[PDB]
Amino acid sequence: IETVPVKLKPGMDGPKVKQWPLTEEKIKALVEICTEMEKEGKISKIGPENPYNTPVFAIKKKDSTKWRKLVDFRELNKRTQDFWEVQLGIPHPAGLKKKKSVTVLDVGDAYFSVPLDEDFRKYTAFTIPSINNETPGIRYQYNVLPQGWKGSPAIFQSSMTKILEPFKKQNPDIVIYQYMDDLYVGSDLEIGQHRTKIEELRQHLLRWGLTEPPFLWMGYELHPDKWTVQPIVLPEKDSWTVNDIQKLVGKLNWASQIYPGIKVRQLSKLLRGTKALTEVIPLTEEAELELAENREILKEPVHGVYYDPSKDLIAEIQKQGQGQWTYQIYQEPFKNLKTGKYARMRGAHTNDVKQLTEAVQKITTESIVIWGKTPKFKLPIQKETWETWWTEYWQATWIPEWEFVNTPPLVKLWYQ
Amino acid sequence: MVPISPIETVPVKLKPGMDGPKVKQWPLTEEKIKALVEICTEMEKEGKISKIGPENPYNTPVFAIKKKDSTKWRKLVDFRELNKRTQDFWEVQLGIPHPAGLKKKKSVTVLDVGDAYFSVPLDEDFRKYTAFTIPSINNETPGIRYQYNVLPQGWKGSPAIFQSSMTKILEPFAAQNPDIVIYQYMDDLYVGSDLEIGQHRTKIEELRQHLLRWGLTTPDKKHQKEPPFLWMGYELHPDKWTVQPIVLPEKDSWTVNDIQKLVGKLNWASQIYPGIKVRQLSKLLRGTKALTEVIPLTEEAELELAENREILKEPVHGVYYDPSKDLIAEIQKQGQGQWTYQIYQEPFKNLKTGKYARMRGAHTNDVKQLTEAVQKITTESIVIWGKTPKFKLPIQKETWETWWTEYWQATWIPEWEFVNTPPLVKLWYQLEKEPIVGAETFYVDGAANRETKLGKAGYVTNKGRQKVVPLTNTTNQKTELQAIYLALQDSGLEVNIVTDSQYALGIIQAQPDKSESELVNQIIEQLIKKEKVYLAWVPAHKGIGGNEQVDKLVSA
Ligand SMILES: C[N+]1(C)CCc2cc3c(cc2[C@H]1[C@@H]1OC(=O)c2c1ccc1c2OCO1)OCO3
Ligand SMILES: Cc1cc(/C=C/C#N)cc(C)c1Nc1ccnc(Nc2ccc(C#N)cc2)n1
Repeated sequence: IETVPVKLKPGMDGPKVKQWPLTEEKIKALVEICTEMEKEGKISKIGPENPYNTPVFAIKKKDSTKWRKLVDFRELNKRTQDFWEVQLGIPHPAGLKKKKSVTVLDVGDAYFSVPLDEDFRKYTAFTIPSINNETPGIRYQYNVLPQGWKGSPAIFQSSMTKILEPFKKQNPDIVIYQYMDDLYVGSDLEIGQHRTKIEELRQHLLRWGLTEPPFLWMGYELHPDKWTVQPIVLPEKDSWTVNDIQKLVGKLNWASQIYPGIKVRQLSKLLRGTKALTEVIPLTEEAELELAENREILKEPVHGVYYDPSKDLIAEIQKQGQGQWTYQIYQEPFKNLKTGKYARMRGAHTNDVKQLTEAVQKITTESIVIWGKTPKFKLPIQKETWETWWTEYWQATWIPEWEFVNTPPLVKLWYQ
Repeated sequence: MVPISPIETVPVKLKPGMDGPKVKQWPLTEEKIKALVEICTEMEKEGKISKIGPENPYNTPVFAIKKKDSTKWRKLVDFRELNKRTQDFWEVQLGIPHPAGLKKKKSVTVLDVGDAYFSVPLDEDFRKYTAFTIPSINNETPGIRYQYNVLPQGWKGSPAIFQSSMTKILEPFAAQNPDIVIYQYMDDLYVGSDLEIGQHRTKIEELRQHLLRWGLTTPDKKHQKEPPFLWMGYELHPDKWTVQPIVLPEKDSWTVNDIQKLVGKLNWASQIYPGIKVRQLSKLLRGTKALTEVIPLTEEAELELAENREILKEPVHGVYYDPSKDLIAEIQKQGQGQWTYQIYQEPFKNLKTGKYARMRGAHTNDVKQLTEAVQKITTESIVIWGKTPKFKLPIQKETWETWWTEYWQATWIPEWEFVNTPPLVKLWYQLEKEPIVGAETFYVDGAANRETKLGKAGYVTNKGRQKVVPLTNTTNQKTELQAIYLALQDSGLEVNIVTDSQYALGIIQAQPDKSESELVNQIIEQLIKKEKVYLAWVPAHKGIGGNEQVDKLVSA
């Protein structure tokens, strides 16, 4: 009811980010949504003395038929002060990634109950564009905590902690973690029991609300205890061709940057002659021993791997074909904190870009659960292709940072 | 008196840390002062400016300028300094409508709202920063001091504030009359509709009555302006549009400047004249910028220019957008990294045309450029029409499928159909996924000495075939490519090639069909002739044979 004073970081002005082009269906959706929000007092129209801007678009969340407004606050988020006044920060719960089931809730609607500092509102300006710029874009700013802004969970935190206390008190073993507009709720209960608890939890928010959210009802279920990782594995063969051995030596040379004691000397001697690539080459004793010794090394964890919360997480993705995608998350090269592989791209059979967009979202979710922040992506796609299309497939309420990889990595072969 | 609603002021600030302007008034002739005194007395009577006391410390210079072929003076206030100090505003005018996105109209009426502009009051707290001084005759009295009460012409905030104020005033009228469109440009309102003329005229009179609520009067005596309109370099007509006349000059010689202007006109023309080309002409402007330099036109530029003259020989027009119909975009390859397109709804009736040029870079291929053109057209179409057009592309469906499924990057183009109009985009080569049984295996290598620039490239094969060639003025990277080239040159229609060049793999895995490197082009030409090529990579210096042997032969 009283606003928390908020400021941008020293020597920084507000965001001035161009609105990207929106289709007719999305403009009509945003006009309908913003008219209602204005009526509810959540946003107000602004005049030309406000020069700031943040882009807006609209999405459909997974399994819903209603459009949701999504503001891309990435620039404002970078420019906004850090929030340590009341608390140093909520130690991320390491137990969350160990739970059998984690359900993700959209609790962003709760933020609209809190007014936003009057002096800060101008920096939340956004524009609903018109087709062909035929009419002036409709300009608004927020009067209340906006969805997608990093200050919202930070300011709302004391209110959230008070709302959830009886549930936490009644269910002390449940792990609850807030990230942006998301609430992550983990338990080790049988799913049926688990879902009822989730619904129990919803009732607290609803109850609190009425003292109506469009998306609280939904539930994204994760099972991080089942999340799967990718150690380095070598082929087991009875017959090795020159080509097979070349691939093996290549893979081992690469793996030797990750694991010190990997050796290729004896295997490499096999590739000494100048044999047809498809010719079968018997392994020497020395080579078999070296292969066996290498296999044993690869069963162990990588040395000197640690997470530093002061450093960026980096995520790389490779397209492997046939709907399959591999990825690695690291802070230091060759020191992977997580690796993985997807094949389950839902409804994206003839569309690579939709598959990649869905992979990015899944990886970001994993990242939030494990470390409580998003990685910077290296995407195997041309900028222009990504930037034309990703918003068509986006279903999350946050947006990570990304850069583009224009030269084919040789490494793709080694994660294949 | 009929009460009129006041216009709400937009609050205005100087930039943080900045104070208002304190600029010296220039001396003026006695004649100019008398002129300025008269004008300001008149402006003061009309309420635009007010005399101020000696307390105000700010000043902006004022000038009197002689209106050519007249004995009448005009006032000019030089707000350059105040403008540097004034906050940034939302500028609504940044994006102009593209004619191709407009809808046909039966009637478009123009209303002069020139009187309303000086009726927009200035934020009271900001007026002090607009102070100016009429010098006195002979400097024997204090100069006459004024400040503005309304948006001053030439001040940074006037266009945005004027436009936003008019929009807010017009909003209820537009909302409750969804059967007209209203567009503001400068001091005029344009009102279009499809109503029968009597009803359209009624709407105009109703708009005039609406505008009177804020005391903004318009001239009964109707505008001189009526369709067709000259606007932003276009001609707008009730049911078609075009660009203003494009006339390419005759010259015996061309300077840098002539050529920049030539390309500018062609670029402008290309939004409705199909097939315009500018590559060879633009190539002449490469790198050099003394505008007066005379550049001999290449034969290629002469050909391009002649082709453009033919394209431009008679008027071409676009039609307007019908939202009830699909949009269709068709693209053709023109050569030398150039692409051209048309967007239409009905056959032979373009809404607009345009072109796309290949991006700067080392290597490229036609499929990648076509893909880029599709994204460009898609984004342009979302801006202008709010939707993606259906594409008609000169690439077979099977070619696209093979391309995107095998390409190392994610890639996508939206709904499209093949159109069989040469030249077709095709894949010129496809590397094998597995080593080829029965094909000779060439182990290749090259190395160069970084000091002498001498090097060697060559191969050894499982058949005992071998070659080493000595090279001068070369580099490791070139010798690595030369070795692969030799293997392609000397092999049969099917070949396995084993290289340790990470550089060469990175190029070939990008699937170029053309390169800035002559050597890469020679390799591509060889690949095109083969039936099957498998390219295998191994790490250098690992005792890996064939490779190790050739390395020794080439590193000597
Ligand atoms: C910010 N407010 C106070 C509210 C809404 C609004 C929305 C705007 C705008 C100005 C304003 C101002 C204010 O509200 C008005 O209706 C208005 C405003 C300022 C100046 C005006 C106005 O109408 C005539 O001139 O420019 C274009 O979009
Ligand atoms: C952008 C614009 C410029 C001018 C005028 C600018 C100037 N000068 C006049 C109008 C009315 C508009 N606005 C819109 C909006 C939607 N359809 C149209 N169609 C349309 C406009 C003019 C003519 C004609 N003749 C025909 C159709 N115009």
